[PDB]
Amino acid sequence: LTRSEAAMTVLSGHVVVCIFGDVSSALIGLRNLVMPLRASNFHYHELKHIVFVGSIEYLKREWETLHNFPKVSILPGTPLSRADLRAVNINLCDMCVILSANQNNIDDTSLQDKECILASLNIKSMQFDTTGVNIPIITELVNDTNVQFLDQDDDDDPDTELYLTQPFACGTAFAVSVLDSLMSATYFNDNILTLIRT
Amino acid sequence: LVTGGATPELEALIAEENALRGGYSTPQTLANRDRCRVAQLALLDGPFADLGDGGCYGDLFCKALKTYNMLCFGIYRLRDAHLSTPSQCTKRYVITNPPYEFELVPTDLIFCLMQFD
Amino acid sequence: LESVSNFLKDFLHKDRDDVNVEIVFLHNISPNLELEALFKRHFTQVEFYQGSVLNPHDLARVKIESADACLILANKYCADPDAEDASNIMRVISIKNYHPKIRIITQMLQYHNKAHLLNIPSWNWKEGDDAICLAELKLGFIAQSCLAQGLSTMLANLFSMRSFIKIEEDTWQKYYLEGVSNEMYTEYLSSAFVGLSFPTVCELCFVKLKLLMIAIESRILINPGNHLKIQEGTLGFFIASDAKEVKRAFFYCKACSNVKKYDSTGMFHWCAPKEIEKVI
Ligand SMILES: [Ca+2]
Ligand SMILES: [Ca+2]
Ligand SMILES: [Mg+2]
Repeated sequence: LTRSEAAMTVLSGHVVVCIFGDVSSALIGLRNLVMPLRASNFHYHELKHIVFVGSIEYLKREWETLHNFPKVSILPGTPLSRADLRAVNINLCDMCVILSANQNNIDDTSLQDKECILASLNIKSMQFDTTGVNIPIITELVNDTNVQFLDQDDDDDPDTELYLTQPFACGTAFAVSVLDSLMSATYFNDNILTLIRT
Repeated sequence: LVTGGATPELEALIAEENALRGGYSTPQTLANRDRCRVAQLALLDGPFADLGDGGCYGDLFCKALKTYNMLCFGIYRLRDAHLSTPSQCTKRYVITNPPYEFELVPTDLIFCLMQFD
Repeated sequence: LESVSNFLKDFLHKDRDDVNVEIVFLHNISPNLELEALFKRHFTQVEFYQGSVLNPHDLARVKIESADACLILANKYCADPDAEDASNIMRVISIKNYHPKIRIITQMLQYHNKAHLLNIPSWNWKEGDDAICLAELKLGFIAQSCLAQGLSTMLANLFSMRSFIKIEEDTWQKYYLEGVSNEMYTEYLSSAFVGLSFPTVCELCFVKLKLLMIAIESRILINPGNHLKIQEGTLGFFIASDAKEVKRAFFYCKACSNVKKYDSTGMFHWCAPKEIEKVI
């Protein structure tokens, strides 16, 4: 797509995916996110549309595994562009998903989730003819201590565990560090990994 | 003063769309042009030029303000103009807010804010 | 050492009035012996506490919930302007997250990063959040030197606090320093000047009070016309030697056609988007 066709194509109940890709960034593997939405125990009229916003270079470095799926679209823009997020009907989606690929290349532990946090704040600071705070949003963070910047009404404490933090308790944030108990669970009960996988 | 106006309307437009968008002419648009513009003017010709050698900055400030709705915050004076001997150097320097008693020389430039027509 | 030394010279200058605002520094590096000596030379006005601005515990330690404002200095000479802007953005995010209602003054190297920052939900420019963009202000000052050469020097010298310096030599430097001794101030002006024209109060203030007015508080009006009458309770943007002189402005009572030519706001010229080869 581009600005024109994105704005005139009415979208509602869709999934908006915000990608901070780069030509040197690692491959996220968006196949694994698309396939559960595309599963066949949903009727075809019930399939939520998917649109990806991000660097066109990174989209043409991953599209080679996403061309057999329906209801998908690309918009070659910036996840932080207010014009793009307005053109994509962000206020009418069933989810916005924010992912970053530049997480391992840099080693600062401060700027790893800066783009995701800024995008989340920009989406929550939007005025619609309702505010942007009620939008359904999920973001993936590399550092668990960065979850304190996602919300402002909640009380922040570095000692507080991620599972106990308000944005995680609400399903607004997700980090790969919560999966570490799957080693122990899998070992004790060999069927649990397949029950979860299915 | 520095960006030639950036009112909250323009700061919203550049935050939402990140480009200047062209507008059709309106009476409010033609009213928004009235704001002063910074200027230099010469002291060797025009209505101010009777402030030749030995004039007072207070006289110039007063007549400019009284008659042209114009006032000066400084003189762009030639570096060597305070010397007795002629020099080929054309370099000047900023004198800010000088006394009413401050002395003019005919080769000078004046910083001021001027009206719109 | 140089950043704090320059900041304290301008904040604590004798040309301001008798302000007793305490300065509290928050930094995660232990100060070297020369910074500790600089803080000892300011022992009653400066306190330092070692911590990270990203830590809510440290923010509570420096009592940022009751501070009048928070100032965020930036590394202008950094190797990576993008990295510096990102770090400053993170600092602003952390401070606003701890306390949304804190006045934040920060330096921003670029203008797109400034646009990125102003989307923060707690970022309120009306309340007093000022992002001083260095590239923007410097390019604006250079452009004003294209309308009148020397105006970048004229503007820059109005902010730096400077005392009068005088020497016996007859040199261009004496006159230049005498001009440099003045800064731009702001204060409320006497009821004795309400009901008069702006040119009239300017020619009155000029040498009787020894004060020059550039503007007044339809709010911010640069050099008003002769048709504007001074509102009761207004403030004047004076240029003066110091703050204790502009007190006179208060303390006085007769002590003698479909063409899109412009932008949407009507403030800049505009044209259709030209191709790059057209203008090459
Ligand atoms: Ca929080
Ligand atoms: Ca001074
Ligand atoms: Mg103390």
